[PDB]
Amino acid sequence: INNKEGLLTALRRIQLDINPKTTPFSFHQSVVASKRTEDSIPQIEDDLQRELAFMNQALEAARLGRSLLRKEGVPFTRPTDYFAEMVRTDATMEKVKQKLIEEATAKKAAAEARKQ
Amino acid sequence: GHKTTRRVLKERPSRRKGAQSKRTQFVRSLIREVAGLAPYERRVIELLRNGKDKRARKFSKKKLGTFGRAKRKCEELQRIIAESRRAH
Amino acid sequence: DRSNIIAERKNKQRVLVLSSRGVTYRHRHLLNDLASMLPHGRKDAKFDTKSRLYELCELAELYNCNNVLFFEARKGKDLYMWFSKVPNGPTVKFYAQNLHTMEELHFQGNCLKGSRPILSFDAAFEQEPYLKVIKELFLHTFGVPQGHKKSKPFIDHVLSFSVADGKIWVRNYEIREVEKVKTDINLIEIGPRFVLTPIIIQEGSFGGPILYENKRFISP
Amino acid sequence: HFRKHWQRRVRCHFDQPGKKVTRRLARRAKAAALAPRPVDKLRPIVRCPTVKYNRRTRLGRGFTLEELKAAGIPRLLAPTIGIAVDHRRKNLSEESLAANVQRLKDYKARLILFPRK
Amino acid sequence: MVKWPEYIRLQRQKKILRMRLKVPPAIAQFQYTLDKNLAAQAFKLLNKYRPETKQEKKERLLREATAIKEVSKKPYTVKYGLNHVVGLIENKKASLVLIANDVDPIELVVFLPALCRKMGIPYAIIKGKARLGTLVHKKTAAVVAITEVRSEDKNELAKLISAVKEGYLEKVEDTRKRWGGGIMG
Amino acid sequence: GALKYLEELSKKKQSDVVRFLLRVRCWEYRQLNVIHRASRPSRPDKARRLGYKAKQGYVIYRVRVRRGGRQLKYQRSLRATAEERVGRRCSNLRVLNSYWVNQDSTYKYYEVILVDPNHKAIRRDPRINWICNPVHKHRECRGLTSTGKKSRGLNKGHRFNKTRAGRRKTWKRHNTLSLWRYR
Amino acid sequence: VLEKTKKRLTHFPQRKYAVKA
Amino acid sequence: RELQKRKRRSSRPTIRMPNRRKKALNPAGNNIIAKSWNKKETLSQNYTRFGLVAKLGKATGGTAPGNKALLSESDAVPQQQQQENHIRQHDLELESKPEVLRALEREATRPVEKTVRHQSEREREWLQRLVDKHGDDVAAMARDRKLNPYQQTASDIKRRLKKAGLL
Amino acid sequence: DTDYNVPVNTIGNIPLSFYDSYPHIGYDINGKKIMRPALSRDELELIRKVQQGLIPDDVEDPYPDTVEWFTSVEE
RNA sequence: UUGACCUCGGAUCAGGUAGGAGGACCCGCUGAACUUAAGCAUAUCAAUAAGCGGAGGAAAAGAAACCAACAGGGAUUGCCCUAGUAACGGCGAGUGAAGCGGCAACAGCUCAAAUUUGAAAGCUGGCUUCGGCCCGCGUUGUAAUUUGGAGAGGAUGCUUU
RNA sequence: AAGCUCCUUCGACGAGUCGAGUAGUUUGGGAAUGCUGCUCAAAAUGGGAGGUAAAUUUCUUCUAAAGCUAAAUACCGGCCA
Repeated sequence: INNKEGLLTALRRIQLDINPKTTPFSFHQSVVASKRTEDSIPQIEDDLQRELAFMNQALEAARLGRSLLRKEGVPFTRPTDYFAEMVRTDATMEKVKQKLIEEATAKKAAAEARKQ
Repeated sequence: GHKTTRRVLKERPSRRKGAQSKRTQFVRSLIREVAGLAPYERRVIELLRNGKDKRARKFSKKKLGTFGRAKRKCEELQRIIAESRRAH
Repeated sequence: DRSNIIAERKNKQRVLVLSSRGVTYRHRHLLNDLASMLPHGRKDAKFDTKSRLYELCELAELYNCNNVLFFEARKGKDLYMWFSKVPNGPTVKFYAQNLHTMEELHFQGNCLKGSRPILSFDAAFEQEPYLKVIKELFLHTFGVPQGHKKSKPFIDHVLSFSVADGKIWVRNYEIREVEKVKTDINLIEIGPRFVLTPIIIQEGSFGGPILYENKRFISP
Repeated sequence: HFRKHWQRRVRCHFDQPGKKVTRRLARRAKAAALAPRPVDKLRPIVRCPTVKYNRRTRLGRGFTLEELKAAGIPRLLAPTIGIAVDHRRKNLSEESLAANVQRLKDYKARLILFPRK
Repeated sequence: MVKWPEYIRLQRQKKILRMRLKVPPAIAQFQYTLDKNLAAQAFKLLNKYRPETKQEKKERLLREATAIKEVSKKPYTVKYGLNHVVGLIENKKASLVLIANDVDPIELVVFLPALCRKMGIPYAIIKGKARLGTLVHKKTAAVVAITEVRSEDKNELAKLISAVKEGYLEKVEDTRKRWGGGIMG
Repeated sequence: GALKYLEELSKKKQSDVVRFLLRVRCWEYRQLNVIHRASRPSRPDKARRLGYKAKQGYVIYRVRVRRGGRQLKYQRSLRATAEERVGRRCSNLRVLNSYWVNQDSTYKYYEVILVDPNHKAIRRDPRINWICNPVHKHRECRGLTSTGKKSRGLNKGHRFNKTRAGRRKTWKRHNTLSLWRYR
Repeated sequence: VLEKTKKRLTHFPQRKYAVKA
Repeated sequence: RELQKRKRRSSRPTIRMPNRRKKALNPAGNNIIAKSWNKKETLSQNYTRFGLVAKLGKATGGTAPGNKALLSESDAVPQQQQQENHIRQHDLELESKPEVLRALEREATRPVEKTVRHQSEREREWLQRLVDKHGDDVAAMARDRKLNPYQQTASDIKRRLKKAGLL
Repeated sequence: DTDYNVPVNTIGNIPLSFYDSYPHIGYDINGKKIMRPALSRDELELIRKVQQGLIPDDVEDPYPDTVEWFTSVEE
């Protein structure tokens, strides 16, 4: 069932004020895309087109959020002097560097074998 | 699926293998008073006598391992507090 | 003032991240990876299945939380996600279909911890009341408030919500800054790639009348 | 699938007819011990559990106490007169009860019970 | 100097440990025992109501057998045995309970004073399980109980009950709740 | 009668009475021999529910076992080690059962109920004389006590698929190539 | 044997019977 | 193998085991089945010739020809067509052909004696003393504490009197 | 709670091997730089041993008086 | 002064029992490496070999804290198919079950938690003229009764030794 | 001595054990597949395991921490054939 007016009133019971004339952008930190993300994806099964459509939506969000934070003056650029902890341990990034260097020497070894 | 006439079954004597018996409740209550309390139960009871129920439940959960066991222990110690005040 | 938020107007939001008893390694890894993104979230595990559903509100009252993110596991294979406002707000039950945690080694991107993320919604999140309620619960759950000290001060990630068929596909992307050729940013994906099929939206905290029911869901 | 030392664990069956002879002689020994009695006990008709085999029926382990009481056979006499008893099974329906009760009265109609002495 | 044997040292150190630790009240209540006079009165009554030995039982049974070859009331005896006495206390059949103070697995008797207090049966702690044993013709007896008696000394039993409930129960009433032992000083 | 109360008391092992009694006994047992004869069970409710009878032919033996690992963990339980050590000291007895009585920082103490199979009071009793049969020689060495039954995974269900009838017998059954006469 | 087993075997022994074809 | 080589060169005799089986393969005795059991016939053929059933279970293979041994409702009640709270416990009340079958029926149907249980001398003396004081008032005999120490119910004493023939 | 006293240096578990060369030790919430600021003795010994085996120091009163909350009422 | 109890010992006291062998099969503990992956370390080999402890004619397991979702099954064991399926895996090498279904064989029981309490009714030894006499064990519990798809106690009337 | 029936009477079921955290080991098996070691340590209309998106954990099915038991099964050894 879709008791729509119930969903609107429940939202009203739990809504916070989101209005750019009243609350600043940093409060919600929420930006909604104009494009509906159903026309950019013709079929669901191909991963590349779906991922680039999601990429387009998040790039739109990142650009508009960057513009609003530049208008706000809140710091955005993480500088190189700031060292903090990592989301996954530096063993994991050692592993992902390890596969990147491994496939790099695999590709260059294939190229050298074709040269030899 | 298939249609069959369900029967009413004989009452299982294995049902409620815990205790609805009054004698085991009597023995459990008497032993509690005679034996005393565990140190963690005494800490929970000294938190409950001070009104700090949230800390008591967190301490019980931490030292028991489950929120249900913590709830049961906190209710038991609150009951002990109630009868201790009634005797006082 | 023990609110742990230093701002003009405080967005007092607290999340309780919880998992059921029969969760898998994948569900537990998704729990650890998602709860790492929330400073105002607390992690506990192994909620009792036979216990009533509203007892989750009592567990949240203990930790002064007004949001619960529950990881219900069925058969040791199926993951259901409960997003609920604790005292009297609505409940959204979801089914998680395809999981790709942060431990997966092909993503090549990463972001800070408590950086206030840009919550990227879809244009269907306003053109339907049920997606509006989901949108605002996602804002109140995934959104880090202003003055919460455990937050990082420099933002570097945007969390992506997109509706494609009838489900909500969620992603996360890391800002990387490159100078423009005579600066712009590109995204590198970090972590959880997972899809949320809507099942039901209730009015009560974990009970109450059914407001939205999805009559398309085909259970595993 | 010969990765392990399968040579030390090959079981041949050249003793299949000899084991069949042994089994038949064991049945003959059971007949010699229980001379007028059948060598087997009476077992109930039960339905196969799953939906795949729900249509067919087979032999069970032993008769339910309600089935024995409804057929007029006391519980303690039943194992001593060739009927198998299973205290775990329940009837759950009026259609397995009637079938196994009919089986028990059919067994009673064709039984020659001898006095104790 | 000289060396003592090991088990004697274990005995004396178990003495000092059991008397100088902070003993819980359920165990510390057993250090308060009946006096000499009240124990003598109680044992006079219980010696009036001793059970029969094996020789007297076979002798009596032979007497009935030959009387049948060629009328009684219910026998009244001191009731003994731990589980039997506990069942008598729980069913409020016992009138007076005497508990020994040196039961080596003391768990077998720690709940007994509280149980007698709960069901309302007068109790007293006596010195010696071997004394209770001599009464019932056994080596030891953890607890004995008297339930009912012959008419000619019912009054005496009643007085004895009152005696303990005036002579032992109120002298124990405040110290039955307190921890015992300690080296303060 | 009293054994119900003792069972309820044994279920509160950190209460004041039981904690006090456990500490005093641990001190005494620590200063005794490693494997020593116990005149009577310290936990009569527990011994009685495990089959101990106050009859000639029944013996209690207290034993201390060093606790901790063997990061290679000993897959043998400390309770199984206790029964084996007692079974060698009393090589003429059959191990009936055993139970935890105490634990210290470095030892875990257990009491082992043993039965004499040559006593006439045991050989005449149809409830215990099954242990007189020679198939019950050293049950603790073959995993035939309670700890042995638990450690071998001898339970019913899908969780115990590879161990419910014996792990090595199941492995030999699954690794046997059966070739019939008519193939 | 035990007394319970002896009582059961005394009053409910294995019987002689025959099922006719 | 070394042992077997040793016995081959040893003068010690080879101890021959007789073929003693644990279980006999043929019934024996002076009963009906023993005198009609053919040792050269199988179980199924013997039970066919007797006229009895050998196996009560489901048939498990093909059999030889002539095997004969390997076998209103006001309240909707499925059991009311099955009819013909206490039942007799120690027996059942059951209500051309081969000769063994007829012999088995004959020996199973023949009349038997009962060995009626008598009463002890002291029980007869007790019932006699009970009659000499009250006569027929079984309620008074139950009330009597002196002559009826075990406080038995008047129905039990009446049954014992009827068994004694003292009414 | 385990978050009642949350630090104002906004890091977790990296060691101090980071930020040693730099004069600071991290940022803060707003984004400003946080500078580095700079009878007989043997029997009593046995009694004290077994007593130290039985001292609960986490409770204010380890040895309270027994309150008869159950045995005060008579059956 | 004397006598119990408890605990710990001695005796070339009386009656017994264990050790060693064998170990094809069986029950446990402990536990590799070569090899394969055309290299190799995860994996495999293999929960194998060697080593240690313990039985029998079989052992082990065993009368559901089971399977199942059914119109339900009904202790354990083994054969057939399930099935190279599910599941797990440098998703490579590969590893790899179980329920149901057909069959062989079928068998069920003993305790603890009860007060015999109008009667320790139970048992090991020694002495024997062998029939019944003593010491001891045991009330901190030996018999009888009962074992949760049960049971007890009264009443009741039949049926059993 | 025993079975059954009836009921204005009763009906006791195994704890350093489940379980939680953690380290090994093992398995096709993170409801950790099982086991073990360390720390903490239960319940009583209880506990265990499953079914189910279905509106809240509805329902289903069993009783762990005591024990015995033949047969069908294995067998390079023993007494033979």
